[PDB]
Amino acid sequence: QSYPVERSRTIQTRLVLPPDTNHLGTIFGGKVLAYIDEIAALTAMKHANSAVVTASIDSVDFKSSATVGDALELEGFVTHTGRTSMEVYVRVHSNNLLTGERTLTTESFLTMVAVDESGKPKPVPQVEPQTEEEKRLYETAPARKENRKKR
Amino acid sequence: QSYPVERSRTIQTRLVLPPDTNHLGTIFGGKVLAYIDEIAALTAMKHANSAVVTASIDSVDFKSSATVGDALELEGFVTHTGRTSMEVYVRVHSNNLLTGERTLTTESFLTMVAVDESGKPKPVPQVEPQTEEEKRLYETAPARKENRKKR
Amino acid sequence: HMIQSYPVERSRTIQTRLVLPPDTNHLGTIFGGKVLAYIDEIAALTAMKHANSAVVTASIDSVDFKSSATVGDALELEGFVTHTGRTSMEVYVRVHSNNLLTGERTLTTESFLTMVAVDESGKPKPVPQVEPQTEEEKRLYETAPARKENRKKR
Amino acid sequence: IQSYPVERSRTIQTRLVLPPDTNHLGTIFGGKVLAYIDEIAALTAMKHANSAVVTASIDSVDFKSSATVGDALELEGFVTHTGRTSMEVYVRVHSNNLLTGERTLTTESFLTMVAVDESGKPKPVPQVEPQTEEEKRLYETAPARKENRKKRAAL
Amino acid sequence: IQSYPVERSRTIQTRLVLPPDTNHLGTIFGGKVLAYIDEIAALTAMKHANSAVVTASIDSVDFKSSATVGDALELEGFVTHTGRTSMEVYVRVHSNNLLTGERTLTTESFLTMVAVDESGKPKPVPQVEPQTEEEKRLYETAPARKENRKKRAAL
Amino acid sequence: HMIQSYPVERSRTIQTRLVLPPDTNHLGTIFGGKVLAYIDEIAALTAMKHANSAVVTASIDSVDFKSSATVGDALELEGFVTHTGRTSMEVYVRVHSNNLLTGERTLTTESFLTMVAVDESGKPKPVPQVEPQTEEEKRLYETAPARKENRKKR
Ligand SMILES: CC(C)(COP(=O)(O)OP(=O)(O)OC[C@H]1O[C@@H](n2cnc3c(N)ncnc32)[C@H](O)[C@@H]1OP(=O)(O)O)[C@@H](O)C(=O)NCCC(=O)NCCS
Ligand SMILES: CC(C)(COP(=O)(O)OP(=O)(O)OC[C@H]1O[C@@H](n2cnc3c(N)ncnc32)[C@H](O)[C@@H]1OP(=O)(O)O)[C@@H](O)C(=O)NCCC(=O)NCCS
Ligand SMILES: CC(C)(COP(=O)(O)OP(=O)(O)OC[C@H]1O[C@@H](n2cnc3c(N)ncnc32)[C@H](O)[C@@H]1OP(=O)(O)O)[C@@H](O)C(=O)NCCC(=O)NCCS
Ligand SMILES: CC(C)(COP(=O)(O)OP(=O)(O)OC[C@H]1O[C@@H](n2cnc3c(N)ncnc32)[C@H](O)[C@@H]1OP(=O)(O)O)[C@@H](O)C(=O)NCCC(=O)NCCS
Repeated sequence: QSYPVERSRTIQTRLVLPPDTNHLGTIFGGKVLAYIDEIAALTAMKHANSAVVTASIDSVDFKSSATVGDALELEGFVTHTGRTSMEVYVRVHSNNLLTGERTLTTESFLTMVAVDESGKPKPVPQVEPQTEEEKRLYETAPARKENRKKR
Repeated sequence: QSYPVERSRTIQTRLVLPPDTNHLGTIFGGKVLAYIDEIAALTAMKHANSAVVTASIDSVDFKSSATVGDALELEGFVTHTGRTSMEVYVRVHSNNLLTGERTLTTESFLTMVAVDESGKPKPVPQVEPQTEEEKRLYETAPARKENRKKR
Repeated sequence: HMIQSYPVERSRTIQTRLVLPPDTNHLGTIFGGKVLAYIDEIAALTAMKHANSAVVTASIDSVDFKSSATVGDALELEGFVTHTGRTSMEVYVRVHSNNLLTGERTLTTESFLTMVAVDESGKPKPVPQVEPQTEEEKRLYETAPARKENRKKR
Repeated sequence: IQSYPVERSRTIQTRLVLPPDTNHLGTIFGGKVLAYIDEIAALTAMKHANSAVVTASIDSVDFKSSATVGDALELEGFVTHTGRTSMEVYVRVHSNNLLTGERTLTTESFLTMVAVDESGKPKPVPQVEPQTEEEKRLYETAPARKENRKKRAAL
Repeated sequence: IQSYPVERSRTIQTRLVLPPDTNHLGTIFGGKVLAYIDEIAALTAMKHANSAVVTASIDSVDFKSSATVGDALELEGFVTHTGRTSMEVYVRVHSNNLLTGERTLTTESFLTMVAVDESGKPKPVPQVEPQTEEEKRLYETAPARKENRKKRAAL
Repeated sequence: HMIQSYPVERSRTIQTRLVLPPDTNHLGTIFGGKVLAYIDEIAALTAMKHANSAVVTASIDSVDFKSSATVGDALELEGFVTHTGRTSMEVYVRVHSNNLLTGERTLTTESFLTMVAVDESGKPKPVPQVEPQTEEEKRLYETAPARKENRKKR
C-alpha cells in the first residue's frame, strides 16, 4: 500500500496580517512555525487518512522576513515513511504582491506520526516518489532519520 | 496590458479548528465568508499588484457544512475586469481527510477594486482567459455586472 | 410542537465593536471578510434566540459595501428575524460605522441571511413563527416572500 | 459647561460564549467577562467624550451567576456621572440561555474612564444629563462612590 | 485540615503588549489587563486546589500606570488565604519597558476563586501556609477583606 | 556603545498558560505548531529584555516533542539568554506540561533559538554581552560555542 507524493501535496497562501507581526510589522518566527506545522499536519493527514501528531521538527533557518501584508506561500509533501511515521518537507516563500518580489523564507523537515482514535501510532502507507526532487529527498531521508536518532 | 488568469490563481487549504466552529463543531458561515474574502483579496492583489478593497460579494449558498478538523479548500481566480475592478470567482470544498469524502461547500463571485496608496481606485490590467471554464466565466461576466448594477 | 408565534423583539440583537488592526488591510481599511464574519455572527445570535436551537447559515444574499470603516471606528450591527419558513429564518442585518472622534456615522451595508435551526444531529428542525410588530418589521415581513422566491430560483 | 444626555453614550454589546472562553466544565472565565465589560465601557466613554480614553479603575465585580457555552452575554453601558476629565461608567451584564430563553443578571460594575488628548494627557469631558429615574439615582449617588475611590487608593 | 505552602500555588506569566491590545494611542486596554489577571488567578487557584475553579469576584482594580506596545507585562499570583471552598488570590502586575528596562507597578488586586467538582458544585479546598513576611501579613489581613466582600454584596 | 555585560537574570522569562481548544487537534492533543509558537514567543520576550531592541528569529534548532499536553493542562515555559555574539543571542527554552488536576508534570521539550537584535530599519544591531551566574547558566554558556559551530555549518 503506497501513494504518490502528489496525492498528499498541499499548498497554502496566507496574507500576513498585523496580529501575525511584531510592532515593526515583521512576521513572528513563531507564526511561521505554526503555519509550517499546520501544512505538515494537513499533508500527513492526507497521506495517512488519519489524525497525526508532530513528533519533531528539524532546525529551521529563516533566510528572509515577511512583512504585513505580503503573501506567505507554503508547500508541503511527504518525502519518506516509516512504519507509523512520515517525513514531511515544507518550503515557505514570502511574496510581496505590490512589487512582485518573491523570496525563499525557509525549508525544513518534520516528522509526523499517524495515530488512531485512541492516540496509538497507526501504520501508514508508503510514499512513491515521482519527480527527481522527490526521488532525491526519498533517497536521502534514511540519513536524516539517523541524525534524528543520534540527536 | 493583460495577464492570464493563471498568474493570479490562488489556492488555500485550511484545517478547520475548534475556534472556527460552533458548539456542535460545524464551521461558522462567517468564517467561511472571511476565508473567501481573504483568497479573493490575495487573488486580486496578485493580478493588480496593488492594495485592494472588497466592493461587494454576490449571494453565497452553503451547499454543505464542514466540521472540525476537515480541511477547507479554496481556489480563487480573476474572471473579468473593469477599469479599476476585478471579478473574482471563489470555489470552496470541504475535505474529510480521515474518510476521503470531499464535497462542494460553495461558489461565489466578488468584486474587488484596486486602490493606490491614498485609497483612490487604480487601473488594473486586463485578464486573458485560457481554459474553457475561464472563457465561459469571462463571456458571462458582463451580465453578472449588469445584475449588480440593477441591485 | 408550539402554536404561538414569537415577536421579532424576542431575538433582535445589537452589537458594537471597535475596529482593530487584525480587522484591517495595510492601509487601515477594514476587510470585507471581517464585516461579513460579524454579519454572520449577529445573524447566528439572532436566530439562536428565536429558535432556541443550534443553527447553521444556509445562505447570505448579495452584500454591497457602501463605505469602509477605519481602524479605530466603531462598527454597529443590528439583526432581527424578518420572516420564517418551516425550519428557516430570514435575518436582516444592518451595519454602520461610527467615527467616535468626529461623530460621523455612515451606513456600511445591509444584508439578508437565511439561518436554519438544527437538531443535535445537524438535521433541520422546525422553528417558531415570527410576529412582526413595528411598522418596519411589518414591511420586511410583507416583502420577505418575494425575496424567498429569488432564493428558490438560484 | 457642555452637557449631553446619558443616552448619547449608551452602548449595547452581545457576545456568543464559545469553548475557548470557558473552563473545562463550560463555565465562562471571569476574565472574559471583565474584558467585555471594559470594552463596552471604553466605547461608552468614547461616545460621551469624543476622545480616546483609558481605564483608570474598575470597582469590585461580584459574579451573581455564570454563563456557559452557546449562551449569549448581553452587556449595556452608560455614563452616569463625570468629573473634570473622568467619567463614571455603569455596566450591566446578563446571560441569555440559548435553550430556554431565560435572562439572568451576571454582574454589574462601575468603572472610571479618563478622556485623553493625542499626547495621552487627561482632557476635559462634558457633563452628563440623567433622564430616567435610574439615571438620576445613579447620578445622585456618584459623588459618594467617587469619595470611596479616593479613600481606597490613599496611603 | 490539609494545608500547603503559598509557594505551591505561586504562578508567573509574561505577555507581550501588541497593537490589538491597545487604544489608538498605544496604551493597553484595561480589559486586557483584567483578562490576564483572572487567567493567572485561575491557574494559581487550580494549582492550590487541584480542581476546576470559577471566579466568584474581583475586588477593585486601580491602574497606577499604563503599558504600551512592545512592552511586556509581568504578572504574579498566589493564594493568600482560604475559606471552605474559596481562595483569596493576590495578583501583582508590572510593565517592563522594552527600550529602557524600567519596571513599573501597573496594578495589584485580590480575587475570590471557588473550587468546583465535576458537576460545578463548590468543593472543599486545603488551607494555605504563609511563609514570607509579606504572605503572613496578607494572611493576617484576609479575614477583614472577606468581611468587606460580605458587606458590599449585602442588601 | 556599552562595555558592561548584563546578567542572564535580567532577561530570564517565565510563562504559564492553560491549554485551550484552539491549540488542540480533534483528539484534544496540543498542536506542535502551538508549542512552537509559544517557544518563539518566550524567546522573543527574553531577547527583547536582554537587548532592549526589536528582535527577529534567525533560527530554531531541532525540536523533539517528548510528550504532548492535553486541553486543560498548563503549559509552563522558561527562557533565558545563554550566550551572545555581536548581534545575535542564543536563547534556551524549556517547556513542561502540568496536569493541574492530578499534579503530574512532564517535560515537553527543550530548544535553542537564535535571536538577532534589529534597528528600526530591520538591520542587525549589536547586543550586550551576557554574564552567566548560576552553575546551570555557566554550563550552557560553556557549551554554546560548539552549538554555534553546527549552525555555522548548516
Ligand atoms: C538572520 C538575519 C537577521 C541575518 O542577517 P544578515 O543581513 O545576514 O546579517 P549578519 O550576517 O551580520 O547576521 C546577523 C547575525 O545573525 C546570525 N545568523 C544569521 N543567520 C543565522 C542562522 N540561520 N542561525 C543562527 N544565526 C544566524 C549571524 O551569524 C550574525 O551573528 P553575529 O552578529 O553574532 O555575528 C537575516 O537573514 C534575516 O532577517 N532573516 C530573517 C529573520 C526573520 O525575519 N525571522 C522571522 C520569521 S521569517
Ligand atoms: C442549507 C441546508 C441546511 C439545507 O438542508 P436540507 O437537508 O436540504 O433540508 P431542507 O431542504 O428541508 O432545507 C432546510 C431549509 O433550508 C432552506 N434552504 C436550503 N438551502 C437554502 C439556501 N441556499 N438559501 C435559503 N434557504 C435555503 C430550505 O428552503 C428549507 O427551508 P424551510 O424548512 O423553511 O422550508 C443544508 O444544505 C446545509 O447543512 N448546508 C450547509 C449549511 C452550513 O453548514 N453552513 C455553514 C458554513 S459551510
Ligand atoms: C488614571 C490616570 C490617567 C490619572 O492621570 P493623572 O496624570 O494622575 O492626572 P489626574 O490626577 O488629573 O487624573 C485624571 C482623572 O482621573 C481620576 N483618577 C485617577 N486615578 C483614578 C482611579 N484609580 N480611580 C478613579 N479615578 C481616578 C482623577 O480623579 C481625575 O479625575 P477628574 O479629572 O475628574 O477630577 C493615570 O494614573 C493612568 O494613566 N493610569 C493608567 C491608565 C491605563 O493605562 N489603564 C489601562 C491599563 S494599564
Ligand atoms: C460564586 C458562586 C460559586 C457561589 O456559590 P454558591 O452556590 O452560592 O455556594 P456558597 O455560598 O457555598 O459559595 C462558595 C464560596 O464562594 C464564596 N462567595 C460567593 N460569592 C462571593 C463573592 N461575590 N465574593 C467573594 N466570595 C464569594 C462564599 O463565601 C463561599 O465561601 P466559603 O466556601 O469559603 O465559605 C456562585 O454564585 C457562582 O457560580 N457565581 C458565578 C461564578 C462564575 O461563573 N464566574 C465566572 C464569570 S460569569
